[PDB]
Amino acid sequence: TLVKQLSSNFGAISSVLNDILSRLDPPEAEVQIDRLITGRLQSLQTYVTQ
Amino acid sequence: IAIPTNFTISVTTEILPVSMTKTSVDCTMYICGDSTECSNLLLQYGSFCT
Repeated sequence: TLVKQLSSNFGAISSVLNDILSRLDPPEAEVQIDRLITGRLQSLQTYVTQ
Repeated sequence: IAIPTNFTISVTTEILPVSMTKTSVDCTMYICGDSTECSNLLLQYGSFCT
C-alpha cells in the first residue's frame, strides 16, 4: 500500500513529478508539486503510525 | 511471633473489559454522501479508504 500511492495524483494533473515539472511554468507547477508532497507525506505518516 | 487464631473468607470483585463495539465506516458515504462528482474527486487519493 505504501509503494502504491506513488501512482496517485492527490488532485494534481499527474503523479509523475517530472511530467508536471516539464509541462508547466514554475509558479504553476509549485502548487501541483506541493499537492503531491502533501499526499505522499500523509501516506508515509500513515504507514509509520500503523 | 504473631500468629492468627481465626480467619475470614473474603469475596472481592475484579471487573475487566474484554471487548468493544465493532464499528465499520464507508468512506464514500462519509466523505461524499450521494455526490458522484465528490466520489470521482475522492478516488484520486488512492487506497486510503481500503
